[PDB]
Amino acid sequence: RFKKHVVQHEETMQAIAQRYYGDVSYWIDLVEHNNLKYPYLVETDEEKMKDPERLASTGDTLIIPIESDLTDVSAKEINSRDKDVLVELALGRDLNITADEKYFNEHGTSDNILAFSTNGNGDLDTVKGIDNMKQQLQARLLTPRGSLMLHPNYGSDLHNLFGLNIPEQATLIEMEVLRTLTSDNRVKSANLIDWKIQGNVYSGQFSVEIKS
Amino acid sequence: NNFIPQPQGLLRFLNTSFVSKFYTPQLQLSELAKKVLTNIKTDDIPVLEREFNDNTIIHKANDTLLKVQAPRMYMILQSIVLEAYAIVNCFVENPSSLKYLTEEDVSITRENLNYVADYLGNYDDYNSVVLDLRDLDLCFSAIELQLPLIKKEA
Amino acid sequence: ANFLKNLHPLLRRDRNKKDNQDPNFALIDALNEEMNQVEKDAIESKLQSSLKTSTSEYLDKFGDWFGVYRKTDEKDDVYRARIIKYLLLKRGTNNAIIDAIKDYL
Amino acid sequence: MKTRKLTNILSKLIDKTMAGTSKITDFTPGSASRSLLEAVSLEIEQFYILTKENIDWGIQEGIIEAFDFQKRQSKRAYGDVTIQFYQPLDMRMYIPAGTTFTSTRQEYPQQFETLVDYYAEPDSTEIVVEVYCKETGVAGNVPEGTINTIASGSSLIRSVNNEYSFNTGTKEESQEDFKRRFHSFVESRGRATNKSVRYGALQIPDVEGVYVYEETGHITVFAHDRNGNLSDTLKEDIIDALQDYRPSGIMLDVTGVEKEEVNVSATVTISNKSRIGDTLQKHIESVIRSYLNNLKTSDDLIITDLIQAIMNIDDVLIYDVSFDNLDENIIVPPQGIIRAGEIKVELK
Amino acid sequence: KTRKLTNILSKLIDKTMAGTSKITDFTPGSASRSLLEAVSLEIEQFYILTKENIDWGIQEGIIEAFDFQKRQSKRAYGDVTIQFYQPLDMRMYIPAGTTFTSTRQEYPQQFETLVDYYAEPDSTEIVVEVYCKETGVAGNVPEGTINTIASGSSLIRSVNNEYSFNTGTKEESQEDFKRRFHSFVESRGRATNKSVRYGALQIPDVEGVYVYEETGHITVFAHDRNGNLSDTLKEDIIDALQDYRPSGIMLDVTGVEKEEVNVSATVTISNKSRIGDTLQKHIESVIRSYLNNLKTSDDLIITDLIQAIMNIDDVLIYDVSFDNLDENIIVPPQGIIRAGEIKVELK
Repeated sequence: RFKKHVVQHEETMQAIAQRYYGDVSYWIDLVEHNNLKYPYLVETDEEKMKDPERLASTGDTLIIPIESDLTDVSAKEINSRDKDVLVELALGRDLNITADEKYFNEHGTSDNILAFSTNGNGDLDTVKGIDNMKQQLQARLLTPRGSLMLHPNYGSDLHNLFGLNIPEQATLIEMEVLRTLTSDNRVKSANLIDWKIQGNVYSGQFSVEIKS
Repeated sequence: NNFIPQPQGLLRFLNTSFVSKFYTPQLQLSELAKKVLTNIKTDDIPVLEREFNDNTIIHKANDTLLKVQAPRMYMILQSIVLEAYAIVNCFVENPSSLKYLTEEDVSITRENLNYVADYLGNYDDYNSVVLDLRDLDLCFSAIELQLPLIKKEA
Repeated sequence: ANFLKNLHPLLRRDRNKKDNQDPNFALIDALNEEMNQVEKDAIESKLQSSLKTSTSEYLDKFGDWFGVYRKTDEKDDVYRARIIKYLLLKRGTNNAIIDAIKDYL
Repeated sequence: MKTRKLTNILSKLIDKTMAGTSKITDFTPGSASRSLLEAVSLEIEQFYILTKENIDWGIQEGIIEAFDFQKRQSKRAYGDVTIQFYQPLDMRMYIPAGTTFTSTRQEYPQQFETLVDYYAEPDSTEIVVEVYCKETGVAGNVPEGTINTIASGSSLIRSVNNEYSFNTGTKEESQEDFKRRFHSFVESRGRATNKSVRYGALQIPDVEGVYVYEETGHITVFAHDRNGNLSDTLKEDIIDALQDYRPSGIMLDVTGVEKEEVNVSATVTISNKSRIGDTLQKHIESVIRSYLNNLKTSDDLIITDLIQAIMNIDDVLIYDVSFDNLDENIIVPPQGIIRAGEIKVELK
Repeated sequence: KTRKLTNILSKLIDKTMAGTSKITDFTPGSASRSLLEAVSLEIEQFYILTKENIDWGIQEGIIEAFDFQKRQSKRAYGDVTIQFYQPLDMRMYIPAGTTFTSTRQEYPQQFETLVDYYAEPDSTEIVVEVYCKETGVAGNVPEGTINTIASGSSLIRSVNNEYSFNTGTKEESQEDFKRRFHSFVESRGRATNKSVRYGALQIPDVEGVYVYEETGHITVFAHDRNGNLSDTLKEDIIDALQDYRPSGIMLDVTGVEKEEVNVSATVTISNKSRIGDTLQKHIESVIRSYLNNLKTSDDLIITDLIQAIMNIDDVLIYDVSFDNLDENIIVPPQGIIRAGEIKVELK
């Protein structure tokens, strides 16, 4: 895992390692992760134009490992070249099945609702990054608790919670949604920020803390 | 060779117009195969005075008439075993043989493995060998992804 | 065995009438056809698994097991009957040895 | 029910998949759909192969079950040893069954034990007893002069040694052997036939070689173990078990075995002019010995069979073989058996 | 060898105390201690700079002299031109980091502008350099693909790239860099058998070349082209091999001949019930395939033929013999064995 950062005006590479990891001494290993040539951070972009991929300048992103992966040579090699592909790999890659986004939001808690799609040309669509995490939360919420053919106790009792719209039913629904969202270890916490009623319609929203 | 001996049958096997719709070979000897093969050819190697494990893939190839029916494809199998044999030796002993194998050398072995696997499918005498080689076809791909990474680690 | 049963409930299980081309269903139909064809082979292997109905390679295997070698240009129907007769060979008595002349005539 | 190789399956699968749309036709190795379909076709190929193998195993098992002709299990190794006393004996001393014999050599730690008692006659000086190996397989085939000690008190015994090698220690019978045995069993259902008496006398597990000689009014049976020595207990067991296949109106006798001796001299031109030392010659002599000793009474020495056996070595090494003495096939008499005598091998 | 922060700072402290008597306080916060720490940090950075330079040198710097090129995963870039409806009347701004998205749906490639550009007051067209986001060969795009800009404007009409992106680059391992160098050095060998063989194989339509060496003459013959050699190829390869032949040694090139063998073998089978047309056909096919696959100048030893024909099945075959083959047949160096007529009798 890693933290994101950006190059500030005339910040030296010594200064970053000292602020995040404490000891300045660690900058030496920290430059290999960002694959930098000797002018590790340089102010001017027309100087980055010298050989763009092997440098960082003012306004560019940087990668900051956690201290345990700082010394790992494999983490060094991977972070050297992958660069922005970090987030995608770290959140993982999967087949996209939100083909009919307008449609699956008309019949949730019913089956047969999702389907493969095609993007690009001649290849099934795929999803990655934060979109993948959303899609997976979405599918997990719209699936009943014991309906996947292996590893059951997956999904929700959202199909079971339909009731007289009195507030206790609404707190129950809130708690089920929060449990469902907090099931995945990748997510830190969820919390409600609004619940709202319109006769026979529930509405509400939840904030979820995704790890960096 | 430096640490332990090897079976007599494997030493004897190793010293020495069909087309697929998906594959074509090229008969490159890998750099590590090139120098390990000379040692096998020379007598400077320990060897055992008895043989066991008759279920190995080597005896399977020997039992079938693949030598006389298709000596081309018999040759390719020897090449597959030569690369596959060497990359087993370096991890268990003599690490100094590293930085003499590249992902391109390991990649083309799958090309040659599947180019022979289609041919083997045309005669269901060789099913026992077919079954074996398919298991190794996924084994090499893992080594190709990790070989550039392992080399930097070591 | 039923690939359209026995699966993730959300993957749609019959084609979209709404538009012409549905890759999802094309994939599911191809896979279902392949594994149905596999099932049909595995059911069809009942006849091959018994000497009374084994044919082609499996009957030659049976005949090699019993030792009775297939004659050149011999059909399975007569080859099975030959095997059955040879397994129940009747020889050792003078009448049986004479009666064995039918196989040497 | 037939094989279908991976690429055949994969092609049929993609061909079906492309029906009804044209937003899929891109199957480079990097594509994920290709990888999934390759994996499915790999699994279907393995399924077909395992199905065919399991069918063969089912056929074999039904053949077992129908006629109750179970495959021979692991066969014990046994032979003879010589006990040597310090002096000729003073009393009718006795060895009990289940006395242990062990070889002092570290490379053959396998033990041996006796099964029937023996009494040593007074004023005798040596005695030959039979020992059976606890372990079963290849490890019982120890070389000559391997069993040195009796692993006990050995107060009146000086040393123990064996003059002959153990050859009866064998591994489990392969499929081919079982098929050969079963084809003789199927052909042996009619009694009063030589091929029937073959199975008749081969039914004992210990017997390996067996031959039957016939004449106008008498039948004779010649059989032996892998070592090549008939025993009285084996003859008795043969007589007891063979009653159900013996001809009614014709006498039968089970006896008669002789070791025919021949000296083999061959000339081998190795392709490599280097590495033509007597070490490889020792290996070649040991292979020739193992080949010749493996024959039985019913087999006969053939030049071409010997050539095949010795040329099992890779033809790149050995380029030519010739015999200086052997120029015609030798016909073994029915009672005798051909085996290696003193062998001499040289380069040129 | 490189020394760390601590050693340099400690040497500076010790030398200051040895020289200077004025200075005695070195708490964290002294202007003098942090002056020394700044000096030490810059020295350590220069040490790491030399370390990286030495690493590059040992890795590829000695080899750079020789005729080879190194690749460093440089992302693809190429000139791109933009057009407007009318000439401008203002100095329009073009920020760094501007994204030029692919117009084709099938191409997910994207590109970004590293440096800012300022349109002229009245120029109707301007060309800028754009670098791809994705490294490797995947960043290559055909001509006439980049025709959309994320930061669109009313004045902007369309975008096009006349020249294709050729600067796509992929980096291999040190072994791949070293192997081509080894192959080039090895290829410079001459006046040897292996070098002559390589130099013959360099020209196309040369395969399975065989070399025969003698103190007197050197003779080379091959069956490269469909089993035959043509006169024109002989003339061409004679001229090529002049650079490879040894000085003062004669060189000769000739064709390849074949010797068809006639054999009528007999095979005894233990179980005569097994015999059939298919069995003898298969035996004849195995024999003819074995006799066809013979190496150049390979003597037809009867012993190997016996081994080969008997190894079909040891239980099946009991005895074998050849009616019309007396001993082993010796062949010249230029001769190759072929199957003329084969017949197999079953006994």
